[PDB]
Amino acid sequence: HIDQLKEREYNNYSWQDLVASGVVEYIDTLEEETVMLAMTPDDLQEKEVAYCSTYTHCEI
Amino acid sequence: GFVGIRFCQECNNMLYPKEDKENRILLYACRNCDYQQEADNSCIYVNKITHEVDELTQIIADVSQDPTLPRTEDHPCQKCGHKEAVFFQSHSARAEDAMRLYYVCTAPHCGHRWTE
Ligand SMILES: [Zn+2]
Ligand SMILES: [Zn+2]
Repeated sequence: HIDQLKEREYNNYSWQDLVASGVVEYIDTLEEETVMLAMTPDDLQEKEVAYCSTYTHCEI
Repeated sequence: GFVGIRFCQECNNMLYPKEDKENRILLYACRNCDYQQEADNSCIYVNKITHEVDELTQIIADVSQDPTLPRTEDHPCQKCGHKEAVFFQSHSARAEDAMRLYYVCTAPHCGHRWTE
């Protein structure tokens, strides 16, 4: 996805493609209360003291 | 012990209690209908000042499949003996003073719950 997006502008690739591909998702304030949000993808998932290990989403 | 509502047989309405003065027994009459039935519990009302409610009776087995709930491996289940298990406080208002956890097994077809 990153490679296909970095070559945008030139061809035709945009955010709608990411949304349709199933990588991002719109979570509203009422649903955000029932998801294990994560701050960064790398730091908060490697392998350490078992905090939750059940992250569902991750912020940009 | 507690007392539950028992509806009528014909009109299906609330049955109020009645102390039979003739036979000296407890009856449940109907406001509208004239139905009668001999009682068996010998109780009418009970009040729980301390409100000693067992939180385990409110907890459900579906809590296990919660993505935003902690899990521990040091408190395995009893019946099935699975390792993974969840834990959480009462999560109910009017908590007197206790953060005692309520461990629930995290595995299908078990739904067991316990406390330590
Ligand atoms: Zn009746
Ligand atoms: Zn179990």
